[PDB]
Amino acid sequence: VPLDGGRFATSDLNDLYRRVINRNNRLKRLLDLAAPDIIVRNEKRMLQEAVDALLDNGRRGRAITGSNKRPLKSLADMIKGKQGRFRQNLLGKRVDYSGRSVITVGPYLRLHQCGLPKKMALELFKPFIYGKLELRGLATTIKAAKKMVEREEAVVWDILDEVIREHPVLLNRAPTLHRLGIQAFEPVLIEGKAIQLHPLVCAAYNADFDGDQMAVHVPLTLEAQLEARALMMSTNNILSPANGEPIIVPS
Amino acid sequence: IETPITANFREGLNVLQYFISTHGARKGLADTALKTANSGYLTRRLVDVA
Amino acid sequence: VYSYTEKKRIRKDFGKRPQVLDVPYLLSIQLDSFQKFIEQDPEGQYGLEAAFRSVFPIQSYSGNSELQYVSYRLGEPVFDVQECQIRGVTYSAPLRVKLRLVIYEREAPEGTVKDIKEQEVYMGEIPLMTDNGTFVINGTERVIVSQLHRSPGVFFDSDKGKTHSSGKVLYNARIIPYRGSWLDFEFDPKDNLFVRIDRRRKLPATIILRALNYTTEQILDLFFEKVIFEIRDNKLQMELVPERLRGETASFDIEANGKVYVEKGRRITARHIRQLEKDDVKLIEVPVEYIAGKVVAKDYIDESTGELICAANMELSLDLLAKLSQSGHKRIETLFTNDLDHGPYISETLRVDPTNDRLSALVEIYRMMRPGEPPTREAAESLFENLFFSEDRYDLSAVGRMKFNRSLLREEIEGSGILSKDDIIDVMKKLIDIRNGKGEVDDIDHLGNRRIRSVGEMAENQFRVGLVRVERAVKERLSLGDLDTLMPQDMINAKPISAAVKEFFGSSQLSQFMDQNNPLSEITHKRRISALGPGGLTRERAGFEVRDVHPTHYGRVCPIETPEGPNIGLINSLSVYAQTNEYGFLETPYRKVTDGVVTDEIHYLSAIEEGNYVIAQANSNLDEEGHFVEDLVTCRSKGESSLFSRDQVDYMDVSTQQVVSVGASLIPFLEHDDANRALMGANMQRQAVPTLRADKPLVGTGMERAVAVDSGVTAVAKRGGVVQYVDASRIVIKVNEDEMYPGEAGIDIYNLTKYTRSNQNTCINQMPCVSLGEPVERGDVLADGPSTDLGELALGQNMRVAFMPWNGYNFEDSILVSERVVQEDRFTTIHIQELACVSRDTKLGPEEITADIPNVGEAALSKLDESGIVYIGAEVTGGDILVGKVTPKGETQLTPEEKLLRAIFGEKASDVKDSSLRVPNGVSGTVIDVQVFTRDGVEKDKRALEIEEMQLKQAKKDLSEELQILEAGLFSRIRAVLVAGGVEAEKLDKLPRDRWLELGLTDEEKQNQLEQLAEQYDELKHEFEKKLEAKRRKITQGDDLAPGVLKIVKVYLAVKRRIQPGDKMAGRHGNKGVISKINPIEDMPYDENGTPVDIVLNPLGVPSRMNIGQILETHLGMAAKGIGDKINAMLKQQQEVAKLREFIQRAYDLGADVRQKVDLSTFSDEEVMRLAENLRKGMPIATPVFDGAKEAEIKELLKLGDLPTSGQIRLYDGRTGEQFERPVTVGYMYMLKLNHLVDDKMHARSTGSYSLVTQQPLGGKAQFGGQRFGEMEVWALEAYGAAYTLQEMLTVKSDDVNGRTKMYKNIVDGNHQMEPGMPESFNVLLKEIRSLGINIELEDE
Amino acid sequence: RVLDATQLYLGEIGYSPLLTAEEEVYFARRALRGDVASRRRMIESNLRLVVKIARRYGNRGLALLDLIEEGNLGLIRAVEKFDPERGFRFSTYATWWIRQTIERAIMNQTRTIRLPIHIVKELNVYLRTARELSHKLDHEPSAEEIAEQLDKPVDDVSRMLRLNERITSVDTPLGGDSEKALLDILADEKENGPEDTTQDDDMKQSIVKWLFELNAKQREVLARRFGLLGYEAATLEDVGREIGLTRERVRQIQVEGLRRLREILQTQGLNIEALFL
RNA sequence: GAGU
DNA sequence: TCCGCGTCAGACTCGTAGGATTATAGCATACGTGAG
DNA sequence: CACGTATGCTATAATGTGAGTCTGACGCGG
Ligand SMILES: Nc1ccn([C@@H]2O[C@H](COP(=O)(O)OP(=O)(O)OP(=O)(O)O)[C@@H](O)[C@H]2O)c(=O)n1
Ligand SMILES: [Mg+2]
Repeated sequence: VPLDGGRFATSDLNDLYRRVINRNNRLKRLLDLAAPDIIVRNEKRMLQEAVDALLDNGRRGRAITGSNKRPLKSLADMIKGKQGRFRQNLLGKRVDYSGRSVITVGPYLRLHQCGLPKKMALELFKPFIYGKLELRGLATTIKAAKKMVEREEAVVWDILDEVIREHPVLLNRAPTLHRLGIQAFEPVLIEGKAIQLHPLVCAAYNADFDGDQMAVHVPLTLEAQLEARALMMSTNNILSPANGEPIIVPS
Repeated sequence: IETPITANFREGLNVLQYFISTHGARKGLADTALKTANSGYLTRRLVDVA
Repeated sequence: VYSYTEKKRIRKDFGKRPQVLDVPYLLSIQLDSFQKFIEQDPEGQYGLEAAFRSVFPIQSYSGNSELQYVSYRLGEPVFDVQECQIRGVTYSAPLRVKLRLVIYEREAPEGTVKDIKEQEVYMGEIPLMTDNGTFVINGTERVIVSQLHRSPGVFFDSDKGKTHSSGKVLYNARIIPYRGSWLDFEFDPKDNLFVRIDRRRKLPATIILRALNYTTEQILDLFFEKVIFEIRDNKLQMELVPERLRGETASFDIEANGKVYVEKGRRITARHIRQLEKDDVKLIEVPVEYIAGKVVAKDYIDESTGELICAANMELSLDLLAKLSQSGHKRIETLFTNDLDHGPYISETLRVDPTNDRLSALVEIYRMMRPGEPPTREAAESLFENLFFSEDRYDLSAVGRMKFNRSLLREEIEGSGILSKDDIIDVMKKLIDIRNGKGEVDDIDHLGNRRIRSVGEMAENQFRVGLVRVERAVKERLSLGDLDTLMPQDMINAKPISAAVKEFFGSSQLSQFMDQNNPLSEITHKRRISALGPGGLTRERAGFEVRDVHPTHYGRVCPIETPEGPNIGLINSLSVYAQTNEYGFLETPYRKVTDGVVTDEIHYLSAIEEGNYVIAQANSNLDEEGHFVEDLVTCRSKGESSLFSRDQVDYMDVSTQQVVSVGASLIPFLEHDDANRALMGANMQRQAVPTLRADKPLVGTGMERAVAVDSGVTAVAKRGGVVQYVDASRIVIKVNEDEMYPGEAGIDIYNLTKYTRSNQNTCINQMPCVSLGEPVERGDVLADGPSTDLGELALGQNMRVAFMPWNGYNFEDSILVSERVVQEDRFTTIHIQELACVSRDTKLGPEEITADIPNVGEAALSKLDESGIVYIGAEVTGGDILVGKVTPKGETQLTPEEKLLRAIFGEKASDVKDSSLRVPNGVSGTVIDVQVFTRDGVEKDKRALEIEEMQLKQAKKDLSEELQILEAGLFSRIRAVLVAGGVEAEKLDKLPRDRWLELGLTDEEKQNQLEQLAEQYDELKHEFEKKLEAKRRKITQGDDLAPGVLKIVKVYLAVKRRIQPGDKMAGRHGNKGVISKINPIEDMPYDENGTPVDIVLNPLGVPSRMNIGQILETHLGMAAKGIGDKINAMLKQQQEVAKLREFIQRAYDLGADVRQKVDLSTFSDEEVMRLAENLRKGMPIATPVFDGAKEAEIKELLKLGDLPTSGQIRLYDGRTGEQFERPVTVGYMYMLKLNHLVDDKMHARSTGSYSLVTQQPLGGKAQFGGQRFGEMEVWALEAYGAAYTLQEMLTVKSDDVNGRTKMYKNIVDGNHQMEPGMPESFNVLLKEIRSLGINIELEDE
Repeated sequence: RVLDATQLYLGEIGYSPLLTAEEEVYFARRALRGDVASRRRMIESNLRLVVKIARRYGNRGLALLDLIEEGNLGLIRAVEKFDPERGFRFSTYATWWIRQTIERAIMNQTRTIRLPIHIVKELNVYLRTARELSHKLDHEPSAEEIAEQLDKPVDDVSRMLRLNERITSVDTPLGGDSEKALLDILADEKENGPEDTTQDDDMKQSIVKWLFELNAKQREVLARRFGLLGYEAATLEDVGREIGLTRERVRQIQVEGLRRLREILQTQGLNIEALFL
């Protein structure tokens, strides 16, 4: 692919394929030319070296260093490592309708609520706004609905308030050591950029407000909403699954 | 360490007691960075098995 | 005796220990080191001189041609730091080197009388260090960090078990050169000595001695002590050395003369030994059976036959003894090898050694390094000599040779860089001594074995690499070419050297963006030591032992400043007084104690020197101008600490601060803080963003002023004198005659840097400290940098703080702030953000920066001017266009809808897109500045041209005012010289100053002064011309940019960010918090006096944290402000200068045993009211580190303020008006706003762009990224029920391409149904496994 | 434990015969006549020469082995086109061929985006000129400075130096540590966000409803011209193929369809609302 | 380089 | 059973920067496709 | 027919190479 700078950027697999093809074609040539056997042999060694580098580089001894000095990333290297494809792209992923910000106390909240910044929530529930806007006939189409949100018009806030009602949001803190590291709350729209967390659940998250942050995630489907409200809600996860004693307690 | 810190924080440590404190402190901090990994690796081995 | 800037505001000192040595220049290291690299020394191989003499002279392979180095020179820098920073170029000097191509005749033997060609060739530009200690690389300020590595020399180490559950300690020696292969010696479980060259395969140690031409008998004579066996008549005798037996058990009945000393089968004690020695025992009769096992030393042959009866190093028997006797030998030299002390190691290693002679040994060595390749004798001698015995490939360096010689207990420090045969044997000897039990192992973590490499050494090395790459090219071309036509410059290439150095100063790990959040951040970064990067440890390699505090770190490295992270213990801040010895070891100052009396004689001791002396503690009480008060002084030696008598004491700690680094020195009551919390405190001070109003710290230490001055961010006066002209831009000082040189005009101009961008996009602004017409001395602060008060360092703002709960608004470290803080714009911070718009040339054609942009509102284009550039001063908000840019879009095949749409509005606006630079979303600021960089040939924009008009006329004005003030100041002197011996006061002023070339007086020294002033006047006259031509050239000069790029417009936004919930704040005792709520003034707890508290912090975040420093800081802070409130009250009521003077003298001279004396009096009345006006906003106090204020001194100070001794006050709730039920601790904590603003942290995303291969959403707020749903987070949903939430997160939310669009449509349609698919990552996985040649198929139902 | 491909090959070459002058003449005459053994022995004996030049041609593009093999190709052509009748030695002639084939291969294989020898040769002269400029101008060559010296166009010099720009690895993690690879920064550009794709869905759906809101002869002429309902995007003149068969009446009716549709966008709530877009 |  | 080899090495966040590095001969015929 | 790309030939003799090291715990195989 072309970078913006006019330059190109490519996978190392291209360098390894080019190695293999060059040496293979040169071998075809030296066979057409009836070359003496010492030279044919050298080319057959080099061909096996190139294929072995292409499949799994570094296993057959000294890995082939490209441009920096770093060994070229081979096929097996894209599967194998923790970084491969299994651990990185398949057993966990980056996710839409996800946000984060610093957390701060909400002592006024009840146990099942959390302060969610206005601008953050505007963005996370964008399709849900577009949807209600068209059912009220306030927006003629989606692009007009988008421009009404861009302009952050006063009627849009009222619609957004209506969508967030009874809609649960997942709060997550790193690291997620046990299941209570994710909990569902009913959000409360708040002016300001910080997420407000109920004190009593700070225990499960191991949340202390000296700059910790949290991920927000929006359960989209009816099923996901129900699993959040019934199974993952703060109120419903009072006792530790580890021992009988509850985690959500005053301190 | 064979020599304990006789003083407390209200009293204030002296240069020697503070320097001696450092060892324990930094081993604690290095422990959180490095060992977390083996704790976490055990969580992950456990999860894969069950 | 106080300086002018201290007369304005004096800090009260609670320190009691008189400082014999002042804090040195803190950025000493960076400047000295680089200065050594560029420094022209004829002899002292330092930097370039060394580099050239090392490589050169390079002689050809044929040997006819050679290139030799004469000298080098740095051209002056093409662009100043300023132009480099703006343009985005490296600040460097061109390196021009004189080189002489000399040629020999092949016909004559070594006739040098053929061709000598000498010329000055360019080899790269070398980046220059700024006077501050930084490099400007591609227009960015960067700092190169000193390194800590294992010192060249020898090291004796030992696997403590590890290998072989046997649990054998295997001893090893490692010889480390500065350059060359490593030489390892090691033991094996079977006590065989082995050599690893370059840590390759193992070889028997004796083989290396054979390579150095050692016969077997000579080897044994080297390691082993001989024993003499005389065969007299028939009985066997042996020459006894009284001790040798010693701690052995007697195997035979030992009889001496006729009388029995030892009993057979009993252990020989000290009495037997002294009895035998005193009796003078030299022969003892022994059984023949005892020799079975003894090792013969020499070759013994039959003088009759001339054949070898027994070879050297062979185990004797009863029959070999018999054969030896009858041949005619009645003397047998045997080896002494008694286990325990004298082990037969080399004896056994010779038996393992397969080689015989020297050649056989050299072949085996050759075969190890180059296995397969047949030996030749020439090849094996060459290889072995080129390993450790070649001046070119092996160099211990002076430090290597020095540490080597001291480790082997030599007398001589200096010697050869190449290993001698004696060196290697001495090392083997010491190894074996250590195995035996006499001698000890060296410690790797010991600072006596860890050496510091700063910049100049590192620049030197990269520069040597460049030269080596050049040497191959040069030698290659010297041999091939005809010698006579060919000159030296066609052979040299500059690009290799330039590339080596460019890669160091730009790509290197140690070259990093200067941490410019604040002065302390900068100063601490420039004194960093890293064990990482090239030639050092890795995070993988780094254990637990290296990381922890070593005893030798005392006075050299900070124990409490290290990143809390993976780099914990590998990165180290240097201690305050610490410095590098000539060889590069760290050393620390100590006061010599002579005859018990403690002199002011100060000695810097290295890690190794320190171990040897007993050093008293700094807190040790000295008696008034002589010896220690106390009999048993608390001292430390041999790395451990206890009581000593006075006569034993050799030395003492110079300051109480020398243990600690710079950053930790700024923490007031460090003594009362846990070391962990203190570490994070010193770490967060570096993160402190300078506020709009730089506020001094009420509770300081004294390092405040040192740091502000040494950082270089403050303008300091070199010459002093009186200020002629202040301006919010410049300061001109007229110098005093005593420092003012009679050559040049004596007027100093300091230009102040106005509101400039930092690397962290913070604001750098210099404001003038002094007023118009103020007298100043050398080293007075003339202008304050960004986070500095009148000369002192001011990282944040002190505040009225109360420790008490609020309605959970301070739950876990959460902070409750008064609205008054926001109103007073305290912790309001300035961010200058730099945005670039790049006009590139594409395959379709060049991009245009016109205001003429397809499909754009008049609202948007209002703010752009003719060229398409926003106006200076224009306020902008997200989505506003800053620089309009349009890109040629060729082959614009439209969708039918777009054909219709473009037909309806007719706004075809032609085949051009919209790629305009617009304000990033949600950031909002005012445009302060615009810069345009164009190529040379391309026609200038109208706006670019008016910018150059401004710069040209402004340049003309600047230079004109230079020549005018310099001429006025110069003739003002001529006027005074002419009066000397020629009274013409009124008569000289009337005729014009321009016609004063005619004016002289009689031929004396005063006539010569007139000549000096006249030659300078004209010198300045032409100088002004060539300066103006330079400026004009740089202003017209078109800049060479990246290929593809036609022009670049840089916009600077000025953003004012207000403090707000989510913002991170901390103190200096590692006490952090996030602001939870901003409370109305009415609501905040208030005093009996009605004064509301600024910040409400939680009590419960102190006793658990064990940082008690913050509470002492708060009590003292209130006492400081108590006295400020009294002075404020006396200044409001005018009152008497006498009365103010009384109160202020009683105040400064309060403390029980205050070191600092302040005999107020001498202060003139005007100095006193300027001082009180500064002391009014709270009397600033200094609590040194470990010599701080005592509780009793703080309570005494509180009583002087009429504040309570408890430092707790009655508080009233703002809301209810009722009192809180018990007293609350209130006072002033100096607080910091860290760089972590919620404004640049808060991120949200519904749908966005998606990754290239994996199709998952991107990461990071800059790329508008989704939060990563990690394994850990998945497992949580697995534990719950939540299966749909999990699938959602796996599929329609990430990869599933069809699914995500379909479900988006459903959510706008209000269906809330998933309709899942297949994640694109998996399709790829399959393809990647089939690419491996594994068939992986999906099997259907 | 000789495992290395290179050291094995260099062991094999060392094990060869070294040829003299009279020997080269005898084998060379037999070789050109078409001897099997003569060709093989001349090649095998002169492999050492390939390596000596191949060793002094590394760190530029390919690996030592790679250069050694392409260099060997030069040796073969050298043996094929050697003239033993000329008194001048083989080593001299072979050196040319070995250097030629190595250089040619290094100019083609090295660069990921394959650059033609014509441009590469031009590039050579630009760079050599830059070197001589650099030795005297303490600074580095500008594009214009190089163009002045060669008496050539600035634009042509700039195109060439742009082609010099070597490729960045996508798979390489950048942030000093192996943190984030460039791949994961760089988004699929051809690919529109679901927001933009859904906007096109809304437009395309509205059009269908907009085609059954105007006149029957106003949506038939307007749609089939732009290629909205029809199969091919025709022009005002080409709408005559269907049934319209007019030039003026097609243009009046096209614009009449768009004018009534402009009022349909002003009333629904777009027009200037959807003008910015 | 820093964040948890 | 002694010991060389290979396999792991906790989870998420943001910030960067460098494009940098490099050398190669020059010219005539041959092979092949595209444009006017 | 021009333009873009490729295969061709050159003649003093020259004919043998050439980074970074030190992690630590466990589980099989030679
Ligand atoms: N390197 C780190 C640092 C922190 N954390 C997480 O962040 C929490 C808070 O870290 P920190 O603020 O250092 O500790 P606290 O217990 O909050 O103590 P304090 O803030 O008072 O120092 C830890 O419990 C842990 O879950 C982590 O996972 N890895
Ligand atoms: Mg925290």
